[PDB]
Amino acid sequence: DILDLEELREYQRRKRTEYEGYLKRNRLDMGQWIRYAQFEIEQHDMRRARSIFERALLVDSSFIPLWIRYIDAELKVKCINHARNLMNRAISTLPRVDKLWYKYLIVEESLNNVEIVRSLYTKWCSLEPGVNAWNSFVDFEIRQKNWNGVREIYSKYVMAHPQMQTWLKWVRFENRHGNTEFTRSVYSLAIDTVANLQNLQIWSDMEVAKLVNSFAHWEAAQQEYERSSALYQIAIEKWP
Amino acid sequence: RGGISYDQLAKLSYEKTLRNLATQTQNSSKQDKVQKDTKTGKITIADDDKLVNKLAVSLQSESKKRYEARKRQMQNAKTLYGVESFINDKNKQFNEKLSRES
Amino acid sequence: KGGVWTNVEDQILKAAVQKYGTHQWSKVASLLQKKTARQSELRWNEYLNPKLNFTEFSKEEDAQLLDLARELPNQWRTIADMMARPAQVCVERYNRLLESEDSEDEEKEMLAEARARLLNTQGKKATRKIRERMLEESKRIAELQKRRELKQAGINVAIKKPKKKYGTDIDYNEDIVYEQAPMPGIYDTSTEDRQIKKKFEQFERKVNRKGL
Amino acid sequence: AILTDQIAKNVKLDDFIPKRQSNFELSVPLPTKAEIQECTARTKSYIQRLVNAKLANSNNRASSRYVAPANLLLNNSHHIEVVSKQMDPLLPRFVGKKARKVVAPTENDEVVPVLHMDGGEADPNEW
Amino acid sequence: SAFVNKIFQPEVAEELIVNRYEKLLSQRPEWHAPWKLSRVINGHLGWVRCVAIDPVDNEWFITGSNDTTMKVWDLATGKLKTTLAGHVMTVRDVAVSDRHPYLFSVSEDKTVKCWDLEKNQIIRDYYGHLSGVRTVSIHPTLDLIATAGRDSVIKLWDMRTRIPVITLVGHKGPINQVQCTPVDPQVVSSSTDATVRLWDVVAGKTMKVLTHHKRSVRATALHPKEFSVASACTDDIRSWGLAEGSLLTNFESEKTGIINTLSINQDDVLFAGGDNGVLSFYDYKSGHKYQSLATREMVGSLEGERSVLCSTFDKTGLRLITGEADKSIKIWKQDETATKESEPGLAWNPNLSAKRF
Amino acid sequence: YIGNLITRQFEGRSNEIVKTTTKQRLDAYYDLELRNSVMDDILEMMPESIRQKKARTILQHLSEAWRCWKANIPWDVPGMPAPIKKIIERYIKSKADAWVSAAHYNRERIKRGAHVEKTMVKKNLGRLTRLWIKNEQERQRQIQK
Amino acid sequence: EHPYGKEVEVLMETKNTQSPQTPLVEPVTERTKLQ
Amino acid sequence: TSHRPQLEARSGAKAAAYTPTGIEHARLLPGHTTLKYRK
Amino acid sequence: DEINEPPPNICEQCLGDEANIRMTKIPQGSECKICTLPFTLYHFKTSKRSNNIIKTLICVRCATQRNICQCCMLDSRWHIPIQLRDHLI
Ligand SMILES: [Zn+2]
Ligand SMILES: [Zn+2]
Repeated sequence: DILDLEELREYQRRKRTEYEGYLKRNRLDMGQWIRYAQFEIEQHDMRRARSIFERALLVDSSFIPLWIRYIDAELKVKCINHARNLMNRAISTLPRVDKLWYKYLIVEESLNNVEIVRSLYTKWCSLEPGVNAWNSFVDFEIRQKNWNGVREIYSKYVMAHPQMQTWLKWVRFENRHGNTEFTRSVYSLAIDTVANLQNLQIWSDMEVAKLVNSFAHWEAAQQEYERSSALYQIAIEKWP
Repeated sequence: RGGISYDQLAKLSYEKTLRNLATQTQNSSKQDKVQKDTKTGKITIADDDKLVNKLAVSLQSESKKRYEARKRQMQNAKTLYGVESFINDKNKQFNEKLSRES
Repeated sequence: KGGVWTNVEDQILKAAVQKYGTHQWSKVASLLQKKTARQSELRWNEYLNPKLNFTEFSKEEDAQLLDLARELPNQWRTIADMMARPAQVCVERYNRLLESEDSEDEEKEMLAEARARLLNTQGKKATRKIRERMLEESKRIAELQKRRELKQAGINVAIKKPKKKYGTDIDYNEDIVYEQAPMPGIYDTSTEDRQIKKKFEQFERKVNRKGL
Repeated sequence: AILTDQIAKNVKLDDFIPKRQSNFELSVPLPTKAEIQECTARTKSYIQRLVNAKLANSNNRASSRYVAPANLLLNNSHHIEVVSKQMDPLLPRFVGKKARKVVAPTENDEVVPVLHMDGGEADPNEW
Repeated sequence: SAFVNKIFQPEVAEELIVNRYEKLLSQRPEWHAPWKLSRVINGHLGWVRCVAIDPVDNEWFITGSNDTTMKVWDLATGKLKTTLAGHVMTVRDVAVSDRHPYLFSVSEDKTVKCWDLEKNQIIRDYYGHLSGVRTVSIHPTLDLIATAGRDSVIKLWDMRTRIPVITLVGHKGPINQVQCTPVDPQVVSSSTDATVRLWDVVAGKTMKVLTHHKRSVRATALHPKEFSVASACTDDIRSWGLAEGSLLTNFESEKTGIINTLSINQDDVLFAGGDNGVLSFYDYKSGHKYQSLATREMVGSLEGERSVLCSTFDKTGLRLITGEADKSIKIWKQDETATKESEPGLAWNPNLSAKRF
Repeated sequence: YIGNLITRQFEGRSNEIVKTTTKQRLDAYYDLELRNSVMDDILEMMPESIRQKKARTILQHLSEAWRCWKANIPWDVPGMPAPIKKIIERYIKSKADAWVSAAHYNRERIKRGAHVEKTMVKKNLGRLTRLWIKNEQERQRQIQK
Repeated sequence: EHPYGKEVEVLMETKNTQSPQTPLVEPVTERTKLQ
Repeated sequence: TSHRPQLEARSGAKAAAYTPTGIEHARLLPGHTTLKYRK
Repeated sequence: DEINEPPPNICEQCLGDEANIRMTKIPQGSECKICTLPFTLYHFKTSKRSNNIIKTLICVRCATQRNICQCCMLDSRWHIPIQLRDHLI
């Protein structure tokens, strides 16, 4: 084992000559890059350890385990502002990749920075990424109890994914809380938009039947059978 | 059946870390800013010294658990199979790969 | 001189094909003393192949065989492919089916030689690289303990650097090698830079004293 | 909403969306004849100055066949004539010129957003 | 409608998924007449890898191939004029000059050669590519050529002095296709790093990097009018507006899989030859796939042989010469006496499920 | 000549020596371009998640298919994905067209006596004996069918 | 008999119909010479 | 080992930063110094 | 860029007191002291009858990155050495 600093200085030269030799022959082999970048973290020289990950990103910046390991290397040494810059370059280079967005979130979740995940989610849901992002963004506000904020999301979420399983998710939100004045307002908005946008042909016959039935069976539980009954006539006439 | 795509597995591992973060807040309950520079465009965020240690220790501990789970999986992988003749560990490792293909 | 096959040589040949493959028969005969690469190929393709068909004769098989030997008279390599069977077995049963109408002392040393040759896979270049790497570390271990024993006497002698092979050879210990600094970030890593430098300088102070 | 801009500034939604989808008759004009000539005469003058650099620097004597002073310094405090030295035809011209090899750093000031679309992603074990 | 803007009150009123979708149904694509096979030419000993047309007077086309030889075919009768040997590996791209009687051809043997078509001999060879060269493009009105290949660089060659004048260094993979336009950006390139670059050849740097494709951008094609390029990855074809680098339109290429070639017509017909043999014709200004054909290989060949490798239109634009892997050259005629009625093509039906638009 | 000799003394030789193709290294450069074309077409048929490991294993089926072709052994991998088996057979036939046509071309040179290398006479003998048996084995199956 | 369905002309070409020295582009000779 | 397939080709990015040598090749000697233009 | 190159960074006190200075340009003169890579050697004399040739020792890129002159390698403003400059800041 290493005794003094001069034996350490000769130990570090032998490994760094070795690893830089295999990376000179193989620019590729991302696993070889990380094992030499992990070596420099063990030597407690983070200036070198940042450099190998930066050099490895110049070879293959689309390799996701390389991004996560360099982010985790900045987090394990408590360099939080080095990680914020790094995850910012992660999501600005590869905005499609879901892992890089969830990595930004659960670190700022871990720091209880609720205004930074909210600013992050507003940007991420502006690029129209998919239903996994929005559903984790409506689950974020339920944690924060922001009931007025999560109602603003479903206003935008039905405009990004116009389909009944996003509209019926919003009425499963409102009927979970029992607010009757808010639920039929969503129900009135959902059935008018099918009528307003009839010519676009984006809701199928089986798909509009889920909206009419879930409207009617809710009105049956609200003891107003005459509204349950009349909407069946307008829907059959509106769609014969 | 199928494998899990990298969008779902990112979501599921996101939810597991939220549940684990929720129980850390539950256990911390039971046991008891942004300033932008004028000179530069650089931005400064006030943080507690806790929850940065707690994130770093958690990332280290998860790395320990996954390392030892794979290490124990290494132990089982070289102690289970002994039927086919081999030459080294890498032979049995490659012929486990051919058994996985069947 | 034409030998018969012992069960020892039978097992060496099966393990040889398992490693070398079916087309390298001079590789197989190298393990197998007293036997020819032709003889090794002939046995595996007539006897030892587990794909071959050494079993009982259903009455479909006997009717098919007497059909084929009547339609293709005396063409046994053809018939054995139509029957998907070995050929002299197919003759042996056709000989029998018509008779229905009636009115270690040395070997283990070869096996010890075969057991070692199958389990040594490297060649000249890899075994030599192993030897040079073990001898290089042995020279390294020698020079370090030299320096420690001189340090026992108090007289300090530094480790010599490796000699440059070519002109622009890089001392990787000397400098940050190809310093690709990270892109300038907005979140202001200023307190973090101070704490790593203090922690890295603290780490270098620990190595001089306690020795890692 | 304390830092609304400073997350992923280089990527916008407008880069994803097509432009002919709003009107199929959007006019992308061809370059005008006065515009190709301003670009040709700039390109041809730049490349002819490059070919003359390669031919003059070659040691072949038969390459002049096929082919800036008084600059200001110190905020024009000193007018300085720039002249050339008459080279010895036997000494090697370009004394600092060797065949040496250089690795080059990459200048990365801005990140290029890799603008794919989202996600038809279901797949069995067929591949 | 106005209901969406008064209730779901937007900040842009275009960036909704509905307001984009209703404008696609509000517009109809131009009708184009369908295409049919007219002549099959069997002359090569290997695959046909590249086809170039005579840019002046339109008499002949030339097909470099996998049997290392370029053959010159008459366009009208289909007969064989001459054979140009002189590469030792497969000819990958062929370009004929309009201002010159010069024929430029690259191959996988690292060679870029010029050909005096008044003499049919190799003159003026070029040197410097580290690996095999894949494409040629002759600059209009500058006397350059642009070659690129597996070296991830674009060498801009002076014709007369044979000098690698400008090397454009930006890519990360082998370059599949290169184009030359008369104004900035004067070189358009596509490589296997899923990028399309727009080059400023005087500075030697990229004006705009187009990172929109997912996989290797195998083929681009310049529009003869309206100043745009269309690039084809392994399923998505995207038309690009040069001088801004703007994504003009996103085509309806679904399950096309590996497009081996593109060619754009004067009449806004975009061809997309795929490796699966399925060749499809699109409306250029809209993106509507209005015809999808499949080819027949030969009397006997493999099922992989049904693949279009290279394609061009002639100068009139009414003919489509495609070279395929079955050692054949197929000429595709857009049939006359078809109307908007009785030959509508495929129906214009955009969807929300595909996020293409 | 001496001007290149003296400038090589004062400056050293250039590091950018790009070797042209030659008769010496035509079979080697043919394979480097054939392996890149197969590695491209398979990596584009892949849906996702393919790395330098998975691209490395698939190119060995290309080599195994060419050895089965020369042996006239049917190359059938159980569990092979049918688009990828379609790609490899497309290029094995592509290499086979060059392999056979070079055997016809060099045979005509040996009869004329027109400067064939001593190695190539042994190589052309080795190519025709595979073509003769492959024509022989095919003639055996046409009688059998 | 022949594939592709009789609208398609299939032709197999194994010999050149031009001389190799025939110029593929005719040379521009403006002034008439009598030498 | 020691006999390997290429994972990638030698890029022209590396030769672009090198300093030139200016050695005189026989095939870069001046020849066909006049271009022919089409009518 | 070999045909587009910056003008040389030289001090005022290197040039001295005279108005017009005849400077000699050699396009690939010596190699840099710092980067060991060739550059355009400028050299000149203060007066016509001087006896000391003042050469540019470093290239313009090494002179820009340090913000020093090419001849005496002092800082362009403040005219101090680099080691004293980085100690005052
Ligand atoms: Zn310098
Ligand atoms: Zn000075």
